[PDB]
Amino acid sequence: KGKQYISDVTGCTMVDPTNGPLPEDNEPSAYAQLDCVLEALDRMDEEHPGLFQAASQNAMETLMVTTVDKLTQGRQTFDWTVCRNQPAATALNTTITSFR
Amino acid sequence: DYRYTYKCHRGDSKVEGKRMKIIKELWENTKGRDGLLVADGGPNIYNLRN
Amino acid sequence: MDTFITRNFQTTIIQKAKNTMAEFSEDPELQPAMLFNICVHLEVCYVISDMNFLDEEGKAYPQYEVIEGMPRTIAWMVQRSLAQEHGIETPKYLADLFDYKTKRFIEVGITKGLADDYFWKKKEKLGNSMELMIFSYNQDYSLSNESSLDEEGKGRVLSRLTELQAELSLKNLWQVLIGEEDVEKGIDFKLGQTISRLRDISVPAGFSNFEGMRSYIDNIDPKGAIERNLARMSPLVSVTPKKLTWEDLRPIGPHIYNHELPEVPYNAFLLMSDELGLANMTEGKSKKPKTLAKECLEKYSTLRDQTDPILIMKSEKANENFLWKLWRDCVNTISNEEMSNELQKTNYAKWATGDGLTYQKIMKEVAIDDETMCQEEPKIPNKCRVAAWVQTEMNLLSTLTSKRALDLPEIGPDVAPVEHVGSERRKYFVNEINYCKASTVMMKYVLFHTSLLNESNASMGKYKVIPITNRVVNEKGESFDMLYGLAVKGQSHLRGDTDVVTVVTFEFSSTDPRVDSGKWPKYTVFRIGSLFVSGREKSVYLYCRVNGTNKIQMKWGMEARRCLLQSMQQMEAIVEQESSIQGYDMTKACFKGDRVNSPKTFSIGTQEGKLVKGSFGKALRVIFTKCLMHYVFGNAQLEGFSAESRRLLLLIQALKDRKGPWVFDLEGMYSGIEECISNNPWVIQSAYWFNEWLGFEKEGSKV
Amino acid sequence: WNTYGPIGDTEGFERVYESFFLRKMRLDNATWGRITFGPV
Amino acid sequence: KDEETCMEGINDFYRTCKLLGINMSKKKSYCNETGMFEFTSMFYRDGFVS
Amino acid sequence: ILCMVFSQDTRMFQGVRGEINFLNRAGQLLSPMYQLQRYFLNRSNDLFDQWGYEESPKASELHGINESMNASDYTLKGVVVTRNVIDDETEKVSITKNLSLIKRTGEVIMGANDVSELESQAQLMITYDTPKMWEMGTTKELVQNTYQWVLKNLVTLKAQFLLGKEDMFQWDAFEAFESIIPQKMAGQYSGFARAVLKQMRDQEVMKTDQFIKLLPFCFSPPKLRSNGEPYQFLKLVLKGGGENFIEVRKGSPLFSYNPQTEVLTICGRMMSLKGKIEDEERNRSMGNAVLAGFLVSGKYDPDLGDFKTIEELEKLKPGEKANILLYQGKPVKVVKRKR
Amino acid sequence: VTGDNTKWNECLNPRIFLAMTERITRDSPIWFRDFCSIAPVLFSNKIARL
Repeated sequence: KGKQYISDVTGCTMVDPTNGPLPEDNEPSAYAQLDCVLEALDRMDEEHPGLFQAASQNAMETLMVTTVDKLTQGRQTFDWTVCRNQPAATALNTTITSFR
Repeated sequence: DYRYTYKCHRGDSKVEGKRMKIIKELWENTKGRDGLLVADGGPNIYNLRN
Repeated sequence: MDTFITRNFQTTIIQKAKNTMAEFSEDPELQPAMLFNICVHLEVCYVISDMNFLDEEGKAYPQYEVIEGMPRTIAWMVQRSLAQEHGIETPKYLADLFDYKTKRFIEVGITKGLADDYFWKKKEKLGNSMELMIFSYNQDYSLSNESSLDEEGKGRVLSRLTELQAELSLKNLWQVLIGEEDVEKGIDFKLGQTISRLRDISVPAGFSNFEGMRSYIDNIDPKGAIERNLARMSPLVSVTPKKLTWEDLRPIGPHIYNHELPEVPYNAFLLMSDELGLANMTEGKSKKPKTLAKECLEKYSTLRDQTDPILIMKSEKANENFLWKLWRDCVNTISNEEMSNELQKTNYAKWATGDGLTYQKIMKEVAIDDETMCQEEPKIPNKCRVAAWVQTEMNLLSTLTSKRALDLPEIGPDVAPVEHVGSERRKYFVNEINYCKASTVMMKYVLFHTSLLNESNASMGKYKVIPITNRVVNEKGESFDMLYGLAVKGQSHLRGDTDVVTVVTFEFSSTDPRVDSGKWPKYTVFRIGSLFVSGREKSVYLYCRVNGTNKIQMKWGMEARRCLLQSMQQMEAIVEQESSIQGYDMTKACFKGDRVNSPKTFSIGTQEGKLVKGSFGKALRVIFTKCLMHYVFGNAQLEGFSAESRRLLLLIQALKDRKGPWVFDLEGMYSGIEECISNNPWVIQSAYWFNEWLGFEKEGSKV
Repeated sequence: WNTYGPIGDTEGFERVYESFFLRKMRLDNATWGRITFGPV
Repeated sequence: KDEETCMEGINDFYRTCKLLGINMSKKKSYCNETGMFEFTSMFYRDGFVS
Repeated sequence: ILCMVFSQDTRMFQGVRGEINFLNRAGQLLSPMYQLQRYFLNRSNDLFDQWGYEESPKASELHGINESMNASDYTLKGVVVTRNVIDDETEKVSITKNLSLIKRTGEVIMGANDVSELESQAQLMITYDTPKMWEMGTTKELVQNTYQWVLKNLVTLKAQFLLGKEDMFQWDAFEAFESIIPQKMAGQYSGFARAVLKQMRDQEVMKTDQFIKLLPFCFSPPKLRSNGEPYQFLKLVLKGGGENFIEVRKGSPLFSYNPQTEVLTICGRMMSLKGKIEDEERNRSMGNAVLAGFLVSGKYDPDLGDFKTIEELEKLKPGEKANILLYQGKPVKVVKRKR
Repeated sequence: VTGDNTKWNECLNPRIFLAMTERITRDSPIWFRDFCSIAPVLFSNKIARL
């Protein structure tokens, strides 16, 4: 029941239910109003002052100090060069070689 | 499972194996039989506290 | 390094730096260079804010507010409050210091080279929204405003940093001193055209470009939106609360009581209650399975030399002649002298397991062109009624036999009271279920699956004969080597581990299948001979069955020994609950009984429709048998049924404890449960037992 | 090697792996007390 | 105050989470007096936990 | 907390929520005061909350304390701290059966329940002699101690055994050893041991190794079968399972014999039995002291058949000869006997 | 209530996650805001392989 359109980049069908009509039945619904989510986040921030700012600062600092090797700690990763499932280290190495 | 995998049964056991002959000889020649490692057919002493 | 950190700075500074840097969510040990940098920065800012003070009008005799060191949340809220009260823009980066006079936030930094470039690049990073002072180890200083710091502060900071620089090179630490810009090298992040377009087209309906969404999020005040959205929402969106009652609960899956449906077949891999081991007393030495099978058949030579089969029952599709010839080949291979257990008459083995009837794969193009190649419908599991043999299986597998098959290694001496409690629990458990037939069946299962997995080591394109053997010990101490039959495993040319390798198993038994025709619709059974136990002749049948399992199924069978730990954990949870009612352990009391307490008794089953009680040992045996059957009869239906019966049982418990449970969509739960009761014997019998127990609880709750 | 191999010198071994020996010593000098189950 | 108001609140929470896109499971959820419940395969019951 | 419990304050009584049915080591119900003591020692928050607080005194050195011993104005009623430390000579006291100290006038000063349960390991290798307490040690140590005791006084044991009375199966060492024997099989073990020892004594095949091995098991009352014939066993299992077993025919890790050097191995410890072994003992090797009512008559005869399990031995009839195996490569031929 | 969520990951929308990320990082450097936003936008265009 959301907005259906055609992506101008990948040329694929796209469905956007956000801010869509509210459900009239108990069936599962993906229509999440943006205003309600924003209000809930506002309530959380007000209840926990200085929480979002501190968390974002810590995340950005960790990102600044982190290294690419961290990506190797993970399960099977989809390698695009061969289009299969390969270990994280092999996928990272192949992507790096292609980038080079 | 460890003893089965490594063929390191107790030195005083009656099992037979290629490694078990040397294990039995070491068990016979050793005085501190409580100090031998499990891998050498010694007695296991692991428990919750350790 | 760390020694220098703890020697050159006061404990308070070190602790503040450590606890402020540990928020990075990373190991603080392997990377202490930034710890030194942060400690030096903390010292510098502390010194900067200890000499100048203000007054009611601003007399210089504080002026500097310290933001760093304090928790990031408290620091951020304090900075926001200061910005709001002073009516100034809030810097996007947490300023390390604020000034009361200039009414501006300020930042400090420490470098090793000239400070001019560091100041310029920091200005580029933060623009002109924040002032800065910077000092360098090589006696360089930079201030955005010359009226910020006095001579005394600059001189003291310079002396401290120069002393630190001089001392670092004394212990070979200046060499490994990392700079300051490294932790903030990445500050430039420009999005490309494609990613910008993807972001723009990924906004909720109502926005044209992501700039609009960002402005809407950063500007609009959505307070009260939830109430407005809920007010107009249709009333039909309601959970429909409904208070639960005893009468609301009803039997689950009544179709299992429908006599029209067929009985549930016996689909377990190995016979459990009908097994028949050809006992052969041995000293206790370990021998290869082939030699053990050869000796066992030699002892019972009459069965080995049987060549005329008296067919008793036949499967719907299997061919009795092929199976019998394959069994004859297997026994011939077992009775020969070659060390290998490899079949040499591959004819009947190949033609008996339907290994030549597999379809041939052709190129996809031909299939696309062809019109007769169509996808086949899924053979959904049939629907079957209650099978009477599962009750007998549960009854018999929980009995105590005359032999045990468990010999676990030793453990170190117990000292702590918890170790003593655990050892007592283990003693009681093993004593109770040492001789239980379920333990022997479990050991046979795990050993057979282990042998099957091992045989797949290097032989994959060849047929392998494997005897279903077991090592058992009796009360008197003499140990036997039982042979329960043979099984020939075929080839798996494909290297995949989830690929079925057909194996056909011939297991001995002493039960005539004609008694329960519905128990064996999938088995081909012969009659080989007759054994004598007390001078009385008892027949011996050979149940031959084809089966298909993959390497992962072999691993599952090998892990099937976890039923011991599962049952022990269940018993330990029961004991822990009993002890939690009290404040002291309840193990011996609930097993043997103390002066204050009495031997706990559990409701085991039914006798002529009446409840029957039993010792905790019987409950432990029933728990072990239930766990073993759950593992053996495990399929997606069983796990789903258990997962949903969890919720049903929890609701029943809430009803029992007078907690007034409420259910929103009860029929949804019932449908979810009944979706899994199709053909699994264990699931059907569990549903039957659940219905019986629910009836008992209903009739017993009225008292 | 564990049976008839050359006998080396293990002096100072405890120093190298001192943390494990400290843990073992702490465990040995323990004074176990009572065991109390859930509150309920 | 009374279970009726508690269930009114539960209904309001259900509607609210619906507004946020979170869909509560009516076919796998139940309500009972506080003191006994479950949370991520961990049953809590008047202090005891399994 | 102990002060609350001892003061018998009604609030302490009202501060109990759970059951207080605590048991002691002996399994006897604790006295109510000690029951409350233990409950509140394990449960401190409940009593502290139930007691109620009050304002602390205004004296300089007097201040309150919270539940976690934190100084605060709200203090437990009637409880205060003080920096004016109070300062901290022997007599004789009588004792009674229940290990309770009673003063001269009769008041109880120290009971048996005041012993702290703080278990620990002594810093010095203490030694004890009495066998009544050997049970505290592990099963292997108990076996080693009882067999050492049997061996050291072996002369007295043999002298009393030759008399044929029953007072020699009730020594304190045997009572200590009985503990590690499983209860269910203890009767059968004792019956079999007594039967085999009696058979050995009647017809002179007295073997020191078998006598030492099977003496301790003879304590427990005999438990014979309905036929009146003693049970038969191949190995006698002890508590702890696994290694804790004594082989009746060849030898076990807990007990082994080397007749070539005449060396006895008990739990990995080696001893010499010189002077306690007869010259003719070796010749009567093993076959006359492994089963009840059976004696050796020949050697391995494949014609008679393979080795017979205990199941067939027990159902055998007198005057019939069978074959048994001691250990790998040493079979023997035996015959049932009425005596 | 021991609630459970049906189709939890089949109902949550990447656009809502983008909105949450934007709201959380409302006071943060623009480059970090873009860095955080790059993930939700990538997910909002995900293509599944069959």
